Amino acid sequence: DYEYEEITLERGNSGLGFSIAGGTDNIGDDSSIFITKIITGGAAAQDGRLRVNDCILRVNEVDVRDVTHSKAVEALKEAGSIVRLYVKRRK
Amino acid sequence: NGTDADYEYEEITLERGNSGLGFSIAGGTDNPHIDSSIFITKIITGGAAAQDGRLRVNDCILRVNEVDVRDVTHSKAVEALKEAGSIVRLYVKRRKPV
Amino acid sequence: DYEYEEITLERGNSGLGFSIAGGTDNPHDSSIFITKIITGGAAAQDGRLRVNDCILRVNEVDVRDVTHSKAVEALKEAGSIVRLYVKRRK
Amino acid sequence: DYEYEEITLERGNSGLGFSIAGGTDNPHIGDDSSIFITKIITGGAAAQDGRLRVNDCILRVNEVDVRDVTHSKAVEALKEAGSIVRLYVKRRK
Amino acid sequence: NGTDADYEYEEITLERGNSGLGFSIAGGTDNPHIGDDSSIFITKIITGGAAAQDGRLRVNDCILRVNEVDVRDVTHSKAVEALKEAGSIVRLYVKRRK
Amino acid sequence: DYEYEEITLERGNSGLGFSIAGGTDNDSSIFITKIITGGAAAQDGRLRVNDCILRVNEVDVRDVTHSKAVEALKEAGSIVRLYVKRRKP
Amino acid sequence: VNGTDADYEYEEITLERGNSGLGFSIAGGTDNPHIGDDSSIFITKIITGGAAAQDGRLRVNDCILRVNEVDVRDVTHSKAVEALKEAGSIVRLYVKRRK
Amino acid sequence: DYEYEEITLERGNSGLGFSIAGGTDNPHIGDDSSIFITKIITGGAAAQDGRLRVNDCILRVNEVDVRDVTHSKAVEALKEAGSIVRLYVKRR
Amino acid sequence: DYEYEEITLERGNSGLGFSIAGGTDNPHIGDDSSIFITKIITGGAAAQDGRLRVNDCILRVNEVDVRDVTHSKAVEALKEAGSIVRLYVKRRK
Amino acid sequence: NGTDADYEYEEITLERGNSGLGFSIAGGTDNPHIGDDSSIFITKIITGGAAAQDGRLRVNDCILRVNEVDVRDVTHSKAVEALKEAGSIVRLYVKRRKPVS
Amino acid sequence: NGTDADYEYEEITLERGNSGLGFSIAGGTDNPHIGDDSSIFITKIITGGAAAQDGRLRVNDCILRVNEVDVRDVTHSKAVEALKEAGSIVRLYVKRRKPV
Amino acid sequence: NGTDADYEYEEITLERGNSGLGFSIAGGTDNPHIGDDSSIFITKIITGGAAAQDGRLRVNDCILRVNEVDVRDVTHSKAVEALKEAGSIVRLYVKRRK
Amino acid sequence: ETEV
Amino acid sequence: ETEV
Amino acid sequence: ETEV
Amino acid sequence: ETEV
Amino acid sequence: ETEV
Amino acid sequence: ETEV
Amino acid sequence: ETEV
Amino acid sequence: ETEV
Amino acid sequence: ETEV
Amino acid sequence: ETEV
Amino acid sequence: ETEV
Amino acid sequence: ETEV
Repeated sequence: DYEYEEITLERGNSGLGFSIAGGTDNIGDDSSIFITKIITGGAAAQDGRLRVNDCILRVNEVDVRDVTHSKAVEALKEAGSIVRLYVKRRK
Repeated sequence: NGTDADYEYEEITLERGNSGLGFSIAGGTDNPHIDSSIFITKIITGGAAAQDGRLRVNDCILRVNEVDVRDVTHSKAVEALKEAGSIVRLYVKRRKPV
Repeated sequence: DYEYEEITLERGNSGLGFSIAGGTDNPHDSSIFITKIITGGAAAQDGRLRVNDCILRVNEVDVRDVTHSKAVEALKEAGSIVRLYVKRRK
Repeated sequence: DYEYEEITLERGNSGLGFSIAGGTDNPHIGDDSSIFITKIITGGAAAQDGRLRVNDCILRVNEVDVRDVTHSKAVEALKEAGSIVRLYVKRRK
Repeated sequence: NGTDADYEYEEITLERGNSGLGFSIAGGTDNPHIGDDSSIFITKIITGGAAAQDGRLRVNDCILRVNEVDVRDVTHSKAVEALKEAGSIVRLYVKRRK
Repeated sequence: DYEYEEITLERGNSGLGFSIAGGTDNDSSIFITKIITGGAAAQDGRLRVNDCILRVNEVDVRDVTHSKAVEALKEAGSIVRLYVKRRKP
Repeated sequence: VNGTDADYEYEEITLERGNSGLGFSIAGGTDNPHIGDDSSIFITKIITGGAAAQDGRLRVNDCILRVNEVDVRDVTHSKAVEALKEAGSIVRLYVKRRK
Repeated sequence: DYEYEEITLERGNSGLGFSIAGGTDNPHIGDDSSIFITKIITGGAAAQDGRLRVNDCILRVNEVDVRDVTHSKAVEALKEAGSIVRLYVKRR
Repeated sequence: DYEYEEITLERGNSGLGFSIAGGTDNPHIGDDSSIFITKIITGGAAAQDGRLRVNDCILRVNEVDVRDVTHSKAVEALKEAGSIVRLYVKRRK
Repeated sequence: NGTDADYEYEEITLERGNSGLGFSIAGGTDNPHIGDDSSIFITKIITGGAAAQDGRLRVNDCILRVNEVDVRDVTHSKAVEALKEAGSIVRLYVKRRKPVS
Repeated sequence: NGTDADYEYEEITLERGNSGLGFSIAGGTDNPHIGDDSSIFITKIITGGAAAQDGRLRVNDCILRVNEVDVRDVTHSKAVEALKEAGSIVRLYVKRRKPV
Repeated sequence: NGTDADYEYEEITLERGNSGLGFSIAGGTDNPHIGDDSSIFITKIITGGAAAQDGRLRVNDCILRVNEVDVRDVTHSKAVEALKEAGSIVRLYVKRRK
Repeated sequence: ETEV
Repeated sequence: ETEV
Repeated sequence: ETEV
Repeated sequence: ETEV
Repeated sequence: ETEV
Repeated sequence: ETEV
Repeated sequence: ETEV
Repeated sequence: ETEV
Repeated sequence: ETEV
Repeated sequence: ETEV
Repeated sequence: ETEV
Repeated sequence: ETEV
């Protein structure tokens, strides 16, 4: 009852083009890192695959299933210009 | 769902003039502009918002002094601005460029 | 002449902690001035404001020539951290 | 509306003893950039002092206005506030 | 209200033994164990059992997930179900006070 | 003589993308019998047919029934660590 | 046609050559038609661990229509092999498959 | 600090109309194996499109990642990109 | 890196039982106004409590901030702190 | 062998702007500014910058510590680093000559 | 003038442990490790630390860049501070001599 | 401690050229090169020199012995003196990582 | 829309 | 006179 | 409570 | 065999 | 939430 | 959140 | 069939 | 360099 | 110094 | 002289 | 040297 | 370091 997707984004001037919430130290009742917003015109919205409330499992090879919010934010800041996102959604 | 924007927030304190605060608003729970927020649709020439120079069309008014207007009826928003007195603290947000 | 000062108060439960009189609409000049400083209040703990201090600006609102209630409303809506520009007789 | 308090903490070995969220780049709450207190650590300085409360909004740290700052500037204003830390806060009702 | 502690997160994969997983649970929406808090708490670790031999579970651990099943806001009979229907290899997501 | 490797896979919609055989109820080790075109194991590139699975995360599968190997892989989560060995080519 | 037919997919797939080549096998050509009449080039095998496998997009029975700038819709087996062997480091593949 | 851009070129009769240096076996800069544009040929494709700049660093050519490739490989990624070449670059 | 401790002392017939150096008008260490404990008297109150150490920096005496006072103000804060004196001190870890 | 002055001390907590702290320094062990005094001295206060708007710093002010870092006796590079790496809130401990008539 | 080596480069992203990154560095423009070479060099891999657990870093690896901070030509202190403040995820770019 | 590698050990007999041996050394008790490690290390190999033409020495080779002068626990100058007084034929006992 |  |  |  |  |  |  |  |  |  |  |  |  979960669907998985690997998604590769090209960092833009406004970053990857989405916002995240969650973490062990935090929205949504659990520790998961999840998308809350996809920015019109940004990287994630031009690639077309990421969805609001998608749950980020891995950023490149960094496992973000059990991290603080900042570690996740930093895992994304430091992921390079071509970024492999591994996600799952309730669909 | 829809794609959204990053928002810049700004606090703008206006001094009322004789014609009011000098802007038009649309929106509310009972008539969403789409989202029940209250948006500036118009900045009137010569009014306080125009002279102050800071407000913009499509700015979203989140709070009027101590009155939250993020989830209110259209005539409540109007009333809050009408009776806010001569020094009106506006908390607004606007879509930033991408 | 006049001495000038910039005083930043943090608002308390009893307000900024002083009283003001005057204005252009005052019966019997037209400035906003301090008449009282409340024991235990913000202005008295900050220690800088004085009775008969004339208030010239509240944050960025010019209160030199304003009705009494515009001054009061300027102060009510100045926020939690409040910049007063004042002058007093040297 | 709000109640206002000035609170002076003594830094301890585990810091000031509370956790904060918020800031212009990570709004803890919708459309609000405030620095909110989210945790008072049992036995830490803030708990032992007794006056701070969960969800208190931090307005000023010594003389550093943190009503409209990024999250890390709020963090750094507390990191660098010394050993005797003046907190100006407000809370609902 | 209430002070709080720092929390530790941990994932714990047990292999069920004939007498089950070897612990007891209290909690649920229909019977909160710590009040204003419907979580699932471990209250007993049975000597000889899989949880005890694994050595990592502790009394007062909070069970967040059970394989792919969330039990953060669950009736007591529904969390008893999740653990009982979980198969011979059970991934537990737990958190605890540090 | 054997070579060993650790291989971390990300589960896809069609699972980890390989088939296993063996168990104590079949020698008795769990070995991969095929790698699925387009799947996760195939895109990762490292698992091979006749690879032998020793550990699924921290679950020792060297001496287990077929079905407990299956539940072990089935319940390993999204990011699955496999400790495997193969006959040194 | 006399035969029933499917709907077709049409796909560009750019491979990066690995140590052991492109990582797949082909059959077909004018001198050895894989399916009855079609002289097209078909992928018969995807090597485990190769570039085709790791890329993940090619599939057995894919029909290779183009190799970079080289038309292989109507060539001998040997000429298809050479266009793939000699395609260089980066290999653009225009394939079509049933779906 | 860097600025990013996606640029789409139409191949011309003299190619894409720019020159590149770099790669793991031919570092243009010290300890940097990136692929750098070193020239924009007057009147060529890159010039007329108007968006590429000298010293722009090429990250991706279509979907091929050239951040960490030999020079011959990066040249071949551009030769074999087809007639409409998608380039992902960064600069500053 | 500093360690912080709160130390509460009962005053004896020989005073609090330690010596202090420093102040704004008589700095113990170059360019440093802090109040340093320079010796813990054998048998005295500070000594029997066992928590104060030599070179401890006194930040606060009860509620009086002594990070930046003159020397004799630091002495008069300690002298006039009562029979039960709580010192907030810091030391190098 | 040199005459000195008496020094006023002050602690100035700056908030960093986009252009840094808004002043220039000279000094350090590898390049003393006066005599063999290795002190770090403010030699310029940039109009518009954070130091000028705060108002407290003065030219020739001697900077003793930057947050946790002591810069009384360090090289010019160490001090520069300390200031640049201090983050967005910068506790400066300074001393200046108290003028004599 | 000295002979030199051919160099292999690698990008190694560490996750910070409670004890930091788990390695020691020598060098800097203010203290070159090998003559007139100001590069930052790994001198030790701490047992139990993140560098050792990740497995890829090597003693004598030259660190060229730490996340977005270039450390090829900096003082020892700037290098140290760049590593200490890189956060919980540290992208390292290193080079090592390949043997002959 | 730290983690370690495996070490090769090697005899290397250099024939002193006109410009000496043709390499440079760091280390020694009064100036360790690696933390808490007094061994002598080669930090430079001179182009054209005897060490370069011989081809076997490497940068970061630790020199354990210079004919029969042990230089495992020496001052810098004392190891430097063993290499100037070693004559035209110099047996080096060295070890290197991996 | 309302004018205020 | 107004309290503020 | 319930034994599992 | 079993698919996983 | 944090923009990334 | 951040502990302070 | 040929392997490429 | 290479003209592309 | 002073004894206290 | 260094600007900071 | 420095331990980081 | 020293040249030998």
